[PDB]
Amino acid sequence: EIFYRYFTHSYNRNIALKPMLLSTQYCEYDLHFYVRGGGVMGQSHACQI
Amino acid sequence: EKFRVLAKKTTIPNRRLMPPIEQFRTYTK
Amino acid sequence: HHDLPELNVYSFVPIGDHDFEDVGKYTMFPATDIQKYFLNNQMFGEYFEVEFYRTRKFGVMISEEGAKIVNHLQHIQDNKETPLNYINLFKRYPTEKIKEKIIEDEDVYPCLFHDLAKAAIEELEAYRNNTLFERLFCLPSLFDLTINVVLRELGENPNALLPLFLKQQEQIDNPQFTGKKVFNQLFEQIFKQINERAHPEFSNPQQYKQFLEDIQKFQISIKDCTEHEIDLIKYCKEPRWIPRNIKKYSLRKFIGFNSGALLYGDSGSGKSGTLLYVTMWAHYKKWIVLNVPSAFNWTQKEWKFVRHPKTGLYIQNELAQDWMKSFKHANSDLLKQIPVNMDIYGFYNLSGQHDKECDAVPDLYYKDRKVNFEEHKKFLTEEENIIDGETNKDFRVRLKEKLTNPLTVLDIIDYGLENEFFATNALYEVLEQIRNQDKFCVLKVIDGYNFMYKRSIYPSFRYATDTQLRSTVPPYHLTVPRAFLNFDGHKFKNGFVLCASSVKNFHKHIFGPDSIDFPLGYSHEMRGLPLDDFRVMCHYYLQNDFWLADNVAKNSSDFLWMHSQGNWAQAHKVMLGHQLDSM
Amino acid sequence: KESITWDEYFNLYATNKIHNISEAKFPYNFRGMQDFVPIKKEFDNMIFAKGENYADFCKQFDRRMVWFMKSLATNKDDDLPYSELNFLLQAKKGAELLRRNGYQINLIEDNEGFQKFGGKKGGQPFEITHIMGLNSNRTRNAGTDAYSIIRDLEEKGLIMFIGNQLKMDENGNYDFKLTRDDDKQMILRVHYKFATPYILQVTDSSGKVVSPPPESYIHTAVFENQLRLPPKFSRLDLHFLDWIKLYRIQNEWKLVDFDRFLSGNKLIYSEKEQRQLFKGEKDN
Amino acid sequence: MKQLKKIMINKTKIMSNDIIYIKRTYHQKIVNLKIYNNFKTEPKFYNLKFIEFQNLLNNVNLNKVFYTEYTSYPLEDRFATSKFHTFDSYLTSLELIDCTFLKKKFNYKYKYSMFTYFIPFLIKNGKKLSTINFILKGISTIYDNLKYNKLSQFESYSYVNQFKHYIDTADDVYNINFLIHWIINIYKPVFDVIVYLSEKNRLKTAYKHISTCIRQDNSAKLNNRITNIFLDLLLNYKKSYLYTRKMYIYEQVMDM
Ligand SMILES: Nc1ncnc2c1ncn2[C@@H]1O[C@H](COP(=O)(O)OP(=O)(O)OP(=O)(O)O)[C@@H](O)[C@H]1O
Ligand SMILES: [Mg+2]
Repeated sequence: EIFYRYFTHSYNRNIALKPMLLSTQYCEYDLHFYVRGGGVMGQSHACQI
Repeated sequence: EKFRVLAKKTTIPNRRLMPPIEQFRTYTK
Repeated sequence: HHDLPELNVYSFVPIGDHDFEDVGKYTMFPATDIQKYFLNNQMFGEYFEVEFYRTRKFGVMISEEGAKIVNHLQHIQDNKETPLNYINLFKRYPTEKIKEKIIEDEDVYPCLFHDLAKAAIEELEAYRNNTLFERLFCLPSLFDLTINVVLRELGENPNALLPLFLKQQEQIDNPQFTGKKVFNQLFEQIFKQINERAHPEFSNPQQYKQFLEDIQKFQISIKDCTEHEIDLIKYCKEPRWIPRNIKKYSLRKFIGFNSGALLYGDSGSGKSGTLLYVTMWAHYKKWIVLNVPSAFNWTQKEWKFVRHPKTGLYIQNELAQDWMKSFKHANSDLLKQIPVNMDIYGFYNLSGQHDKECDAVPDLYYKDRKVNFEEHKKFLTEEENIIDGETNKDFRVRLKEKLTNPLTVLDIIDYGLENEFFATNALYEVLEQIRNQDKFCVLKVIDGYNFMYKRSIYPSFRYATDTQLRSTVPPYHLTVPRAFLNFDGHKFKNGFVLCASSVKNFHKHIFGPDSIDFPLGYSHEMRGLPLDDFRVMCHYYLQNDFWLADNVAKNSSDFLWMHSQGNWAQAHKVMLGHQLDSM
Repeated sequence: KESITWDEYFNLYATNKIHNISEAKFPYNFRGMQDFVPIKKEFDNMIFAKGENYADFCKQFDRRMVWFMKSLATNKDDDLPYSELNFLLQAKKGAELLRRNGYQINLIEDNEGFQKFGGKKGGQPFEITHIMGLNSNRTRNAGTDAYSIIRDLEEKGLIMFIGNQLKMDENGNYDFKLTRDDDKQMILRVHYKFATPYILQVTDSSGKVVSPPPESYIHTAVFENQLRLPPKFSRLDLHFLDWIKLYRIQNEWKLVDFDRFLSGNKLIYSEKEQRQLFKGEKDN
Repeated sequence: MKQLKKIMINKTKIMSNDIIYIKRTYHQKIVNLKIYNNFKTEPKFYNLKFIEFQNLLNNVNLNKVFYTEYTSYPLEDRFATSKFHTFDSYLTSLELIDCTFLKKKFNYKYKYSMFTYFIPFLIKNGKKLSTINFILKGISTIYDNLKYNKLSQFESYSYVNQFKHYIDTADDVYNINFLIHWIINIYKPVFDVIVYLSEKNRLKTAYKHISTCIRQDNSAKLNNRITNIFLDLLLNYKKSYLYTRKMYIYEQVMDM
């Protein structure tokens, strides 16, 4: 599913892309990550790792 | 180069491209 | 360090003559054009409260969809001014190779399509009383078959159809030609075969193969030239054949350039800004515009309504009387130029209904309930039935009686605004008056087309049988939505229709032409903005103080395209809400 | 400064007379044409042949050279194929002066001499190049300054000219639209190599011949067409090189050069060269 | 060929070029432009761009990529150099905090910035996304009223005009981290109900007297409540009910 259409509010959304600032490789890559388990906040912080 | 286009309408810049202060203290001590 | 970059933002050209190279950049106008064209500062979406309230500039983006749509209209607005000679084309090239040269040109196919439909419209007025053609020709879908199926054979068997086009110009070049023309004799022999061959019930505009297979053949018989016979089964595999040159690039799977379109997609995908680039373009080339900036205010909001005893149509007079001020204040200078055809004037009832037309509220039989729709009069009393006869006479009057022999459109409108009792019968009669013309196009513009086919606040008890309605009033029974609900752009000679779907009030609401039973081809899914255009968005706003930027944010323009996936509204939250500072 | 007719131009500018024919200007090089080598590139077979024979597409060029030969030996117009002004106005001076000087011209079919030596007769284009940013009419285009050149893909056939300034209209009025559209304008020059038995001879009044004998039996010329642009909004969803495969021809070809008359044509001209250049003009 | 035959037969006629490209200034060519229905309507704004439009056409990149590979617009070179402007700046938003406050087990990951550190004093029953909203609809309202609205709302306070003078010089102020670190630069409470405070206690005590007063306001909604207090600190650089409390306390220390 689409990024804005799954993680609605942005504090769920900046978490997952906080590394992507730290890389400075923005727009170079195409992302596809599949998640299952827990709640939204706990489901996002896994995307950092 | 500096810029390369990935695909349609996607421009990005490419990325796949004697201290003195120690020179003093090393002399003094 | 703060040695940041600058960037150009605006198209070098003016608005009438863009090309693909200027798709990203913006245009500008005064702030006065809002009040000039859009009354009381109501516009599509929230461009007034948000973008104009800060920038104080009527800046507009160009979309890929916007200019591509505008390409189609410029042909319609040139075929009218400079029509085509059918004979002088085929002089150039052999009659053996017409498809690879003539048919498959972008500048030729519409010039052929644009003409056959005009002949078709002239005849459909005879077949309007029929209930069936209301079911088939409410859409433009089956029209584009019959007009294209003639042209596909011109590539296959030109030796059997080419003489038709050639002498049509003989008939046009011959003044003192009282008889009908070829195509107006052609289409008559088509539609008669439809009533006799097609299935009366279960005949759909949305489904093609069920319509073709019910019509095994056309059988033409012209006295002078042709008795050509046709097989429709060959065009069953690909009901939607369309020349490659237009359709790889015009719009995704878009077919009806002359009829209309429809925009669907997620919230803030960009749909409610494209048509704004169109409505303005429509005026600066002097083409008529029928604005409906939001149907939410008509269908999901309170307005007075009154019922007629014969018909279920709930009259609205205050609503129309406000809209006409908007249609008037924008298109004032053109309507003076425009005369009336009094053979058309004066057939619309006060409740909107027309004499020839089918009953706008037939008596429906709900099979599952095993009861008719008329039965709701059992719960009525004697007094109301007695009051109905008193209203049946008071509402008997039509506008033809009190208003005879006007000269222009405004003479109907100045009378319509002046008297509340005749707003509807003045509204509808203008629609015939604009629809039958050959001096100016029609452009029907809607935002919130979804809201119409949705239920309404407007209550009643007679629609309790529909478990979906639940004691409400549909807007296809409300008078004012009838003018615009019908997705009938083909009916307009030199006309086009644009519709959209607003889902701001809804969350994850998948809208599309499956929710509305709607044909394929006549729709275009929105998608978000690309990167390089999402870049100038930021630089456009930063120059204009719309959103206030951290130094963290000045070069986050190509980063937020992750955060938004090219979506507008998911940025505006960030731009205005400053959610970046949390991370 | 004023409008001038077709024939008045000749009667004003062909007034000169010279006794020596070789000193007199004349395009058709009788003797000394050189066998040029066929160049081969990648972007030449893309549009030059499109569902057609490589030869029958060239045979038309083999024919349109012919009536040009007859058009010189015979003052005629229907024979005169579609070509520019600045060559014809400079090519017929080289012919009509000989008519005024008393000389004569005749078209001769030397079948035997062409059989005495040299390979067979046939047309083969030895150079096909695309260019961009310019139009075939040699008057819209400005000096070398405003144009910016991209000499990158010269090896394959492409050159791209891009303007730095604003171009004018018929009325003398600048546009921003015209520059943008001019950057799309593609032209297809071709240099032909057609060996021929037919030749020309000049013959002084009461003179069997006054011209030298030819050695070559090969002659060249240049043809051009300003092409139709692709559909609108086709550039977007495509790669660049896949987009140039979709230009198409409807305008007729146009003879430009002939046997290296003027050392091959040039599109750009200095300011004075444009002034001395004339174009046909309508008013309303 | 139609235009040719007419000229061949002496139907139509010929003369020299009136059109020749002379070197002129960018302003002089304005006289000869071809304008349409839109540039006319908004003259003052476009008339200064013809000077700029024509200048950019001189300075164009001769790069292969913008023309020969895919669709794209020519860009400057700074776009590639300043790619680190975000990464270098976002740290400075965080360099205010010493990480030594936060090196405990798995708290830095959830509490690294200043804004991550205000909220838990304001969380009620574990709701964080709500508190993040109420604080931003308020602070966002501060910036908007100062920019576009009048200042009758801002009639009481004294630092009103002196604050915009600090905005326009520094767009850094829109960082909420820098908005409040500025407030805390005013208010570094070294002492309280009598005790010396280390840096790891000085910071904590400053926030409770904020979070308490947010709950003491009379206005119902947090948006209305929370605005009023930042106004008392932002728009009184010298004064506040919370700051005059502090300055009242030094007198107790210095006398004693
Ligand atoms: N063509 C455009 N030009 C300038 N701004 C635009 C354009 N399109 C969208 N926007 C910006 O995005 C805002 C709203 O997006 P839009 O008007 O497209 O709504 P929408 O796509 O119809 O979404 P919804 O379906 O929720 O109404 C506009 O008010 C404006 O700020
Ligand atoms: Mg919308």
